Amino acid sequence: YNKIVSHLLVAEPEKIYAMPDPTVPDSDIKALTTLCDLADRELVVIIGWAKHIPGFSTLSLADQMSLLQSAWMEILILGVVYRSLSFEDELVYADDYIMDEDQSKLAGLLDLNNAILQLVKKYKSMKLEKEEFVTLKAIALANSDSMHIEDVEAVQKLQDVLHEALQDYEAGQHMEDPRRAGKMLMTLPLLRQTSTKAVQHFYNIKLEGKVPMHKLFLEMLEAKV
Amino acid sequence: NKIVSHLLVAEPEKIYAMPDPTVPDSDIKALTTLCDLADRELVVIIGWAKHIPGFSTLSLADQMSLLQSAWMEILILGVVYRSLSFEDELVYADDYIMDEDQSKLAGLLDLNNAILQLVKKYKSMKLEKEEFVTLKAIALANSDSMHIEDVEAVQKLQDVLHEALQDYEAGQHMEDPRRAGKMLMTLPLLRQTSTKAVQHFYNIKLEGKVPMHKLFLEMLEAKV
Ligand SMILES: [Ca+2]
Repeated sequence: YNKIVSHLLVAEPEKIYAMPDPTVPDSDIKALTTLCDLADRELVVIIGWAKHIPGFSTLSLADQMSLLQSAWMEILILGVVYRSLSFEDELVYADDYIMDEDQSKLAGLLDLNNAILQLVKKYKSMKLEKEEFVTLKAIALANSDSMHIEDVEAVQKLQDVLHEALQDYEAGQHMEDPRRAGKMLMTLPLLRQTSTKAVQHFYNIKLEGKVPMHKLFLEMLEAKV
Repeated sequence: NKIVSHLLVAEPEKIYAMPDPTVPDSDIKALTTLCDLADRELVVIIGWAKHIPGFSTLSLADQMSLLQSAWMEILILGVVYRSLSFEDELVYADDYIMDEDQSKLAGLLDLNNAILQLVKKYKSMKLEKEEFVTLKAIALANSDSMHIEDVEAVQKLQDVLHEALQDYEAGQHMEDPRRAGKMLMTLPLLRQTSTKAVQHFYNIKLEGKVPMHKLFLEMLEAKV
């Protein structure tokens, strides 16, 4: 058993709830408000969670923030994706907020959510394990490709450390497939693609001004766009 | 490695931007020149894809779906590779090298800085042509199109190309057991910058100031 994987499992945050307003009737704006409020709260949890990634808090505060400002949506989406693995054509944003095709349509998110489901579909083929999820989440952060990084060697060392952990996991638990680690890494492009679509989508919603969004969420949107 | 070899042999001939000397140096000349170049690059890429082992065994539908998804990645990766031995300059073609000031003029600073971000990373790694051509092929196979019919055959093509990279790195780069993975980890940035370029050139289409050829426009519609 790999030490870094094990830490990451222990570091895995607690379940968060969307908690939509029952007094407010089902609309396209309720959904988007609900989702943005949820993302805002996830963010706080991700920022805290990143500190437990071995080597991360040893980076400069500037670099820590640069990686988080680049990778947060990837991490958010990867969480949604993992929660949705044992479901069919449905996205578990939270245990109390599962959206199907009709609900995605209403919310104006069919294109985004279909892309997230593309990601789910691929991980279901591979039978993604929780050990691999958490490690990929950490790699996504370390490999976020921020333009504003100061200590490039320290960030690359963090990438190597987390990459090695994945290689060691797959070498030990998945001998039947010598290329599984690579297969996992090859899902990261789609993760990035759908993160970017989600950021641009939720930024357009900001500009339309119909949906209230909290300070932190708006701050992390500005940074990426 | 047989696959790597097949891909080196398959590498296309160099293509030229050939800007118009009678037309004075403007933001529009540059963009026109680059769109013309891209158009002609595409023809080349479409022909090149046929020489990737397994590719033309796919349905014509799926062949087109991958190409419609990956073409800009392949285009950019070519620019990136040509630019490795340069500093802060993008060799779009041997007769069309753009520096920071030219990028700024053309309205491409953000896009081109992201491409240079890609160059910067492959310079660190001392990217070899063997790796470039394989990654080009992997990018196509791993293009993540919505519209794929024969999923298993596409995955098999990913596996075959991935295996070639893994074998190459296992033989040539034993000093680094994670080089293949490092190479794979460059693909998200390639994807990111592909998408920026697509959205950027689509906006130029909408502005209607720059003439664009039929094929280029067709491949932009598909992605956006
Ligand atoms: Ca050739």
